[PDB]
Amino acid sequence: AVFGDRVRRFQEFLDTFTSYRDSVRSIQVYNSNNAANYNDDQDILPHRIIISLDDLREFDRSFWSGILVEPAYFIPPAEKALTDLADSMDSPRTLTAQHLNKLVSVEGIVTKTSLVRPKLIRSVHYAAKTGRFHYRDYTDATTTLTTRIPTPIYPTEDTEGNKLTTEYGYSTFIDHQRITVQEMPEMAPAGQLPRSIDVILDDDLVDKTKPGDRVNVVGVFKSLGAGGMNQLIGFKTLILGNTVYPTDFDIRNINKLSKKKDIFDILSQSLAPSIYGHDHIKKAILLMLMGGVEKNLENGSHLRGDINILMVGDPSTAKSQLLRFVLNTASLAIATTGRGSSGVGLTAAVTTGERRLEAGAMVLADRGVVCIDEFDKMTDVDRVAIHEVMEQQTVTIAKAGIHTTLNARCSVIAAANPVFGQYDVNRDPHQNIALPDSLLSRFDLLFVVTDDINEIRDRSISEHVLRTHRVTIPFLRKYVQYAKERVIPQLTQEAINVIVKNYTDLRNDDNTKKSPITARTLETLIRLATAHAKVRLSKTVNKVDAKVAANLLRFALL
Amino acid sequence: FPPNLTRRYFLYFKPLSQNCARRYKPLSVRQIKGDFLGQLITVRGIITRVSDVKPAVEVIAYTCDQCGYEVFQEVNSRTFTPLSECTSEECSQNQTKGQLFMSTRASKFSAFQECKIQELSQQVPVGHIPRSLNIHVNGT
DNA sequence: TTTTTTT
Ligand SMILES: Nc1ncnc2c1ncn2[C@@H]1O[C@H](COP(=O)(O)OP(=O)(O)OP(O)(O)=S)[C@@H](O)[C@H]1O
Repeated sequence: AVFGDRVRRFQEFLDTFTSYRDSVRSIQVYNSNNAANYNDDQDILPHRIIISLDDLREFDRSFWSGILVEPAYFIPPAEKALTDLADSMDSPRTLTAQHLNKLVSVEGIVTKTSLVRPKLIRSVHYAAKTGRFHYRDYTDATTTLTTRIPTPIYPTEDTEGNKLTTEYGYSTFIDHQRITVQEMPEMAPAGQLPRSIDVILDDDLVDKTKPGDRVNVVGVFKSLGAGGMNQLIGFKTLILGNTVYPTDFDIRNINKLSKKKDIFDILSQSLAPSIYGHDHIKKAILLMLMGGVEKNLENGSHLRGDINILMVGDPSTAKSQLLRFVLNTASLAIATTGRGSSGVGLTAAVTTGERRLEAGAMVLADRGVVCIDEFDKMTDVDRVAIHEVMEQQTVTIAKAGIHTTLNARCSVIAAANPVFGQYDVNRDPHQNIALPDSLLSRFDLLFVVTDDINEIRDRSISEHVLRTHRVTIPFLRKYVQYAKERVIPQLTQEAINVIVKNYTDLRNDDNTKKSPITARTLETLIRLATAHAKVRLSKTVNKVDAKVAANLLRFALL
Repeated sequence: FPPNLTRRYFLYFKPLSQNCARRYKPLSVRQIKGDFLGQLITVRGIITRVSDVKPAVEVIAYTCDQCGYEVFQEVNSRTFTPLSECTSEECSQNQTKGQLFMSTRASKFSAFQECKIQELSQQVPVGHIPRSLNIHVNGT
C-alpha cells in the first residue's frame, strides 16, 4: 500500500510540473517521426529522464531527504509512476562507511574498460499442444536495487507434460559492463599511490568510457555479496544507477574576431604567459595545434598531416617548461618522461581464460598530442618502434596471442639535450645529439637553442622573471575545435610557385650549410600553408602563408 | 522411429536483396547490440583464425542386444548423460534386462566448424580497440 | 608472459 502511495504522490508531482512532460512529448514525437521517415522513403532514444534536483527541493523536503538518504524506496516507484505516465500518454578517499548507501557523485579518470557481455531477463516459451506462449523472468543483484529472492534453471516441462519450447526475438536482453575509476592524481595527499573503486553501468550506457579520459560520475553506491558469512574480509563494493558526464554570441565573437589580419601574432604572443622571446616557436605550436589537412590518395595510402617537433638547446631555455603549456592547452594528451618500456608502442595483452588488450601510450593519444621528455635518455629498445609509429601511422602487435593491426595518427613533441655540455654549434652541426640518421628525416622541425649572453636580453629576462614572482586561454581551445570543422582548406595554384622555388633553394644552397633535404620537407611546405589557412580559417591556400613558411624554415634551421 | 531420426537432407533460408527493399544490411560489430538475439542479421568483416571441420554428433542409437530393439537418444545440447542398461519394450517387466551400447553407423552426424571475424578497421572509433566475434558454420 | 643481472 506504501508503494502505490509513493507512486501516486510522485506521479502527482510529476503531473504537477509539466515541464518534463513536454520533454517526453518531444521524445515520443521524435521517435515517432524517426520511425516515420524510416518507413516511408526506404521502401533510438531511450526512456530515462534527467530530473533536476530543482523542484524536488521546492516540493517536499521529506521526499528530498528520502531520495538522497534511502534511494532504494523512491527511485523504483518514481520510475513506475513515470512508466504509468508513459502508458497513460499513449571523493573515493572518504567514501567508505559513511557517504555510504546513498547516491554519490564521483569524479575521476576512465581506465581499464572491461568486456561487453549481454544478459537475459525475460524468457518466452511456447508450448506445442496448448499452442500458447509462456512467461518467466530472472533477477540478479545488479538489476533489482532491492534485496529480493533470486530465481535462477532454464525451464522445460512445467505443468502437464507440454513441451516448453523456448522462443527468441521476443525474449529480452540487456548488456552489462563494469569499469574502474581512480580519482584525479593531483588531488592526492602528500605523496601516495592513488586508490580506487568501480562503478557498473547498464544497457544504454555500455561502452561510453574508454581507458584514459576525464569523467564525472553520478550514481548509487551498491554493496553486494555474502560478506564472509558464506562458509576472510568480504563485502566487496560497486556503484549503480548511473549517468555519464565528461554560444551564439560566443561563436559570433569567434567569427568577428577572425575577421582580422594579425591574430596569428596576437595568439602567438598569447601562448607565452611566462616565457620571454621564442616568437616563432609559439607560431609553430599554433601550427601543430592546427593539425593540417589529410589527403588520402586514390587507391593508395593516407598521407600524414600533423607535424612533429623535437627540441635541442642549451639546458635553460624552457625546454621542459614549454611542454606543460602544450599539455594543458591542447586536448587529450599524455606526457611521457624518461623511459617508456613495454607499453608505449604496444599493448602487451597481459590480462576467464582469454587475451585482452590495453591501449598503449602511442595508441591512446590518437588525434592528440604526445609529450616526450628526454629522448636521448630513452633506452635503445623502443627506438626501433618509434620509426614505425611516426611514419606509417599504424601499430602492428604480433605476440603469441593474436597478431593485429590498428591506427594512431598522433602528434609528437620531444625534448633532448646535446651529447655533452653546451657545445651545440662549436663542434659540427651534425651529430651533436647522436641520434639515428632516419630520425632526422622523420622529425619536421629541429630547434637549436643557444644561451647567448647579452645585456638588453639580460635585463629583460630579469624583469620578466622578477615581476613573474609577483585573448585568454579558454577562448583559444574553443577557437580551435571550432576552427576544426569548417575551416578545412584546399590548395591553390599560388601555393605551387613559392614552394617550388623554395625546394630549389633547399637543394642548391641549404645543403651547403646543413642537412637533410627530403621530399617530406616539401610535404611540410604544403602542411604549413595548410595550418596557416586553418588558423586564419581561410578556405583557399594563399601565397602569404608560404611566405611565412619560408621564415619558419629559416628560423627553425638557419 | 521419429522422422527427425531419418532425414538425409537440410534446409537453407534465403535473404532478401536490398534492390527490392529499395523498390518495395551494413552492420558493424559495435553495432551488434547484445539485444538482437533471435533476430535476422547480416554482417561483414575479416575471417581470422579459421578452425578445422570436425564431426558433430546428433542422435545416439542404442542396441538392445537381448530383445533386439533399438533405443534412440537425440542430443541437441553440447553434453548429455548416459542412460540405463536397456530401454526395450521387452527387456522391461522382466528379471533379466538387456545391456546396451552405442553404435556409430546408426548414429547421424553433421558438419561443424567455427572461426573468428575481425572488425573492418575503417569503422573503428578513434580511441577504441577492435573486437572480434565467433561464427558457427554447419553443413554444405 | 613480464623484472634483476654480466659476460
Ligand atoms: N625564458 C624563461 N622565462 C621564464 N622561465 C624560464 C625561462 N627560461 C627558463 N625558465 C625556467 O625554466 C625552469 C625550468 O627549466 P627546465 O627546462 O626544467 O630545466 P631543465 O634542466 O632543462 O629541465 P630538464 O627536464 O631536466 S632538461 C623554471 O625555473 C623556469 O623559471
